[PDB]
Amino acid sequence: NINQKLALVVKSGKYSLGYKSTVKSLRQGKAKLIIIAANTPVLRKSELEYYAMLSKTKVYYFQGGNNELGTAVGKLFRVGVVTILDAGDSDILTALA
Amino acid sequence: MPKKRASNGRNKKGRGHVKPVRCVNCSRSVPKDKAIKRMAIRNIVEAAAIRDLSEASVYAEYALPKTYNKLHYCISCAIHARIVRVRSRTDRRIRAPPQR
Amino acid sequence: VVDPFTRKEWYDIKAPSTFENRNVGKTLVNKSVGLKNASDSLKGRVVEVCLADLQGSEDHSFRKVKLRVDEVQGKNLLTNFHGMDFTTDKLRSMVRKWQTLIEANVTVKTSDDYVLRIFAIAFTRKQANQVKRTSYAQSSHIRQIRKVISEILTREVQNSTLAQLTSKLIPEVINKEIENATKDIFPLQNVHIRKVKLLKQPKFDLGSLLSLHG
Amino acid sequence: KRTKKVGITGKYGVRYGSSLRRQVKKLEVQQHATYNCSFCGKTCVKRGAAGVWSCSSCNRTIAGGAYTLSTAAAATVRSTIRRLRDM
Amino acid sequence: SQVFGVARIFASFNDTFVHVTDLSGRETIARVTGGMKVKADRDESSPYAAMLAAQDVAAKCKEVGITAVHIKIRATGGTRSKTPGPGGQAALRALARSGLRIGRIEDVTPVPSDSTRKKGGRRGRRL
Amino acid sequence: GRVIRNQRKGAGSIFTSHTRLRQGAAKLRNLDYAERHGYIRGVVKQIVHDAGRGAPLAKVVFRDPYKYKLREETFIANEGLHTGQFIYAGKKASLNVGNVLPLGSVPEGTIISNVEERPGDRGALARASGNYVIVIGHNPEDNKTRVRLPSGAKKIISSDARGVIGVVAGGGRIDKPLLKAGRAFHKYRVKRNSWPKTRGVAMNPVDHPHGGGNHQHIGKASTISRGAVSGQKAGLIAARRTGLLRGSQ
RNA sequence: GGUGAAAUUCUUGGAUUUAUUGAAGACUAACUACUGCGAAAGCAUUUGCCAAGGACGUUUUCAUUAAUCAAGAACGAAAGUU
Ligand SMILES: [Mg+2]
Ligand SMILES: [Mg+2]
Ligand SMILES: [Mg+2]
Ligand SMILES: [Mg+2]
Ligand SMILES: [Mg+2]
Ligand SMILES: [Mg+2]
Ligand SMILES: [Mg+2]
Ligand SMILES: [Mg+2]
Ligand SMILES: [Mg+2]
Ligand SMILES: [Mg+2]
Ligand SMILES: [Zn+2]
Repeated sequence: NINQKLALVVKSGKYSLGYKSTVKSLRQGKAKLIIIAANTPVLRKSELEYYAMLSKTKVYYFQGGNNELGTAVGKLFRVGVVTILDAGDSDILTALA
Repeated sequence: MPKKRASNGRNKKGRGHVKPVRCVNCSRSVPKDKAIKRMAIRNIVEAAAIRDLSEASVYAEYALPKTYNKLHYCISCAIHARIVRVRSRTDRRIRAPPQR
Repeated sequence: VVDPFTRKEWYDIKAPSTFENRNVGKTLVNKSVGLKNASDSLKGRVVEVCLADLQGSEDHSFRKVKLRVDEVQGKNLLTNFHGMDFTTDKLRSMVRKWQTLIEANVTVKTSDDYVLRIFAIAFTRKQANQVKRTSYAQSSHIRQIRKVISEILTREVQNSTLAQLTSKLIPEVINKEIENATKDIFPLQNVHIRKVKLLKQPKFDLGSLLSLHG
Repeated sequence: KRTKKVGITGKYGVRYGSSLRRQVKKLEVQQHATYNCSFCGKTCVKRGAAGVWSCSSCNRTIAGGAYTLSTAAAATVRSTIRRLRDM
Repeated sequence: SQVFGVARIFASFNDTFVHVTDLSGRETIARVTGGMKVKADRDESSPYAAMLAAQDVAAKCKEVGITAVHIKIRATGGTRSKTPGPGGQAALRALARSGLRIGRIEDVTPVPSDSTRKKGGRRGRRL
Repeated sequence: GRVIRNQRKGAGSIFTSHTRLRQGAAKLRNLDYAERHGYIRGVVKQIVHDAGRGAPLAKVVFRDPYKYKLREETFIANEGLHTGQFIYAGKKASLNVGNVLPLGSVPEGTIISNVEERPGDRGALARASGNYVIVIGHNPEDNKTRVRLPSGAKKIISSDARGVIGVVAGGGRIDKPLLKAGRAFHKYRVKRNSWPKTRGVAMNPVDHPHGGGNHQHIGKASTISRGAVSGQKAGLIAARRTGLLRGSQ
């Protein structure tokens, strides 16, 4: 499941945490897949989700809020939205999730 | 008082403390193991009908089913009438189903 | 002192229509007096009767069928397959000792607003040759079978607008599809549906009913 | 550890008696503590006048129970409606 | 041709109903029971009363105009016995002997899935 | 004798409530067209403690369907509403905590509050903290639901009666004891003027039936007739039972 | 209704009985065994999630980490208690 796969990214893989860096990297186009939390506000969910469609990027909805996504990406602090720029070792890019 | 039996309550072996079953007659809670779980496969109609029912009936062959009362008895309750039947010390080792 | 046995009416029940007959028998009510009418009273009556009464044969004398009265049209009142049932005596014989039984409950919205719940008895087979007195399926297998039977009854219910779902249910066609898929996991015997319960139903759609009466 | 067991209710000193101190302690813990904010993510503080929480670092405000963000009744009724919405 | 009732014989211990109905269930025909037909209090369950209860149902059936019945049976159920009474089967003879026709017999005794507690308490009825 | 402590109350001079701090008449929207056919989105702008209230209020803002203007209405906040929630009111709105249907649209089992007794009452039943009606039944022939009220007393209501879904906020207030008079003081000081109550018994037989005697005691049944009288009615009025009540309500 | 042999006890201005539901908070039968797991206590309707676990297998790895244990702990039926 997803948590195993984001662990596979965070060890050996390039990934961005949080919004501004996400967006920076949606506009650069480096973002291949962004993992948005739930609790992250619908505005900023819908904003990412817009940018995503211009960048033709996958948006995986991590079922669960932002304290438990930080967990899932081997972080302490809460993270509202992750990007996966490159993580060829992992299978989240291949997976629909 | 030594052991009468090796089993005692029987099913319970390698199995902490199982659930119980209310008996039929006395409504005496007994473990579903100590329970004397006889099967009463009785006909829905008593033998001394049965002709009479089939005479007045519609159709042929008929359902003529059997009710399946899986009884239980609180050992005491069972002894007072039922399959129990107080056996001899040497005969108490036998687990064989009786009759048949 | 009133005695309403004279003050009575005899109307006819109307089966519909994947079975043999389109008539079951003969209930009764009082007349359509002021305030308390006869047509409004009769809608919401469920005639649970055998499935060997309708189809005639004794293969379906292992079943029952609830028949909910929705409309009354010129004495003759109609019904709808509200639910399915076994009589108690039939399933209890099939549950014998020294083998596993399996159930499978499946909630499913049809194409119409009809939230059908459907169950599925399915005993484990005392296999040919056996000397293990038992026939006990390992939990893991029954947790697949219960999944597979659900994967069946999500597919054949939901689809085909509920009225045809009866036409599949009546002659145990769904019941073999269970057996066939499950033999890869574990053999199993008997396999029926036992019950089909019903939760939701829309506004009558008075005239949706009579599509089964002609 | 200051207090073996008066805990917070040690404001009240020797008044009111061990039962009515205990009862309150339970709910003056609950009410003075910090939730976690459903939306923000964050966790500090905040109740402010019975059944009205909060702001952490955000400012919303949320009707809760008197002494806790969610009374158990609310959660079960959330379910009751979760079930009856799905019908 | 055969108009159908549903006899529904509640023969618990210490009592026997015989309750003929329509197939929907709603509109009854009779409700003749044991303690109705014999004023002895004791002799409700007994065959005599069950016979005499069913024949009065048989008479009350033919007047209104029923030919046959579906013999359902109900022993007490659940929190009591679950065991068919003495005048359940003595009712079935009386339904047959009268000439009231018989088709599809059941015992729909509601044997619970996992009953809520019985009488008696843990040690039971200690006579 | 005198007029009693509890005959004057009626007169209403002092025993009038206090409505300085008191925020607004806690009430639903007025009914029709919009919310007797489809629905409308409110918006919860504030959740706000009300002085002298079982459970806080919500200034839920809607839109006038006939003028360019907003109306703000003080609903009784149900545990769940939160500033910037979208409340939806009226027939076609859905079952969610804060929406406001009419009992008709609301399946049996549901849990409702500010239930209008008659429709167009703008709320009556189950408005205090933590309380809620349960819609038990439905009589679509003569459209009228059966509804249980916190008391228990089940009661038939018009199916066009409304009520906000959810249980009310401030739930489990009375858990806490008050301790200290003073907190009881500040409770009532913000409502009305009933608090401290002297016991008839303690007072002089001038001032209250129970009063007087060389021992503080009543001396003639604290139960009182229902067909009694202003000034007779101090003690257990129209009791059925009395004494320590065992078991269910 | 109840009856243990026997009674009392309840409604009829159809209680009960018959059928459709609703609420609530229960349990979670039949299978169910000289069966399973759990340190015990204890645990059987469902799926789901959460971590844990025994056995098993293993030409895996560390290399004495091990057994039992007064102090201290963790759980701990029912009842009782706020
Ligand atoms: Mg001795
Ligand atoms: Mg001895
Ligand atoms: Mg000794
Ligand atoms: Mg063991
Ligand atoms: Mg044990
Ligand atoms: Mg007693
Ligand atoms: Mg097993
Ligand atoms: Mg079971
Ligand atoms: Mg020690
Ligand atoms: Mg206990
Ligand atoms: Zn017994």
